Amino acid sequence: IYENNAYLRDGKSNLVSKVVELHGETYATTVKMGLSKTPNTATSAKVKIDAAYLETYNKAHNTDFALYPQDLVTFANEGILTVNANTKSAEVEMTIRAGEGLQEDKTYAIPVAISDQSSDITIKDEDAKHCIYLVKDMRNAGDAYKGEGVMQGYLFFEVNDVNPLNTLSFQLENGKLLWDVVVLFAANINYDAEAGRPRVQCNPNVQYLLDNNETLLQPLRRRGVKVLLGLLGNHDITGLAQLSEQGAKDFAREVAQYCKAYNLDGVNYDDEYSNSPDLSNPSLTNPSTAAAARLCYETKQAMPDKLVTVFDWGQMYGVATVDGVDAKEWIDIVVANYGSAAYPIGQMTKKQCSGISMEFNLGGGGSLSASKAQSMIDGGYGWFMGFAPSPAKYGSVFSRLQGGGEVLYGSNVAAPTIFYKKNDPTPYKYPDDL
Repeated sequence: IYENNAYLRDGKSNLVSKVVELHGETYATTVKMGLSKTPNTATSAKVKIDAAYLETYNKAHNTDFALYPQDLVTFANEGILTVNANTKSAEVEMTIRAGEGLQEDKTYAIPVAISDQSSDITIKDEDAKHCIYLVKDMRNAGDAYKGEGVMQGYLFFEVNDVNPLNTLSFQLENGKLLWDVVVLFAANINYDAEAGRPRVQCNPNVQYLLDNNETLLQPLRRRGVKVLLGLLGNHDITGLAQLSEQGAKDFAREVAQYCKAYNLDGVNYDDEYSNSPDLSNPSLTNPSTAAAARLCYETKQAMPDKLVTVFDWGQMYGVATVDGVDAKEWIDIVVANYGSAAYPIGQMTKKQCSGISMEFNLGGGGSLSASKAQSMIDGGYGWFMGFAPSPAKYGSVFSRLQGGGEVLYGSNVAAPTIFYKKNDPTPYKYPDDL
């Protein structure tokens, strides 16, 4: 009864690891110490930046984040945590100021530690002792940023056929880009017989985009769009919901390597098209939501600064804890089947969920109308999803985007004037050049 365990997390998000995107000169939050038992009148603690922990953290995650300039990070009240006995917690305000001279497209780290805690508090390990902020300066990349807390767009391109530069065809009347996140659908998981293990396998269209990311993908990222690699099953014994713990660790490492090598922003996992596993292979296991959750968790551990997202399909979603860590920490966005809204699990919120999914090629899932936009706002949803737009179908696609933008952003989606052909960086005139 006397063991009062403490741990640290970001107070606004309740995450122990929080990615912060700076769109202005300051970002304000709290650091919160949570307690497992009611404190007494003498309970006390402070927080401090723990620069030495960054080496330990980078080693644990095989990352290379630089330390955010400590002069830009300030705590109220000398970092002393104000204890709230009634809520088993203690908090202090922290402000992150945007700085000059720090390198573009680079994630910096603020490791924060509990310090000088009273002896009635137990800190089990170095994980509980710390939380971490992963900071990216986005001040120049605001075209996709439509405001703090607005609903955001999540778009899949079938890159076998359609150039993802067509993201730029979708703007509000004020020029803001509609689609905050785009997915290159899809690289595959497949069995490598010579290696006896699953691997990422890219068809020539996916591979061409990755090889040419500087001309066909990075222009999107310059304007604030997050570009994710889609992963999908592909008709062999391997699958995203049937890797063993070891297989998931190995596959997560490969996914993170792809996102680093090609300067991408994360992954979408879609459990479809796999066949039954060979249960004799140590990299595989019985297909299950538990195996899918393991892969998501291990992927987040390998790229904590990047998005781990799932299509709620097959066995990809539903288990809410891995190794004692809640899904809030390792599912950033979940999108659901056409005609449904996604739902949160664990301690996730609806801000991590799609409120609509629109199949732009086949027609299902409804429209982002004014009424639907307001319904999703009322429900607290964070995302609207679209799948497989193409210039040849822009008439239908944009008809399904009428009205919603005024509700979500105060600016309706504009008629398209530009489109891109497959593998071609040239902006063509829509519709004249079709």
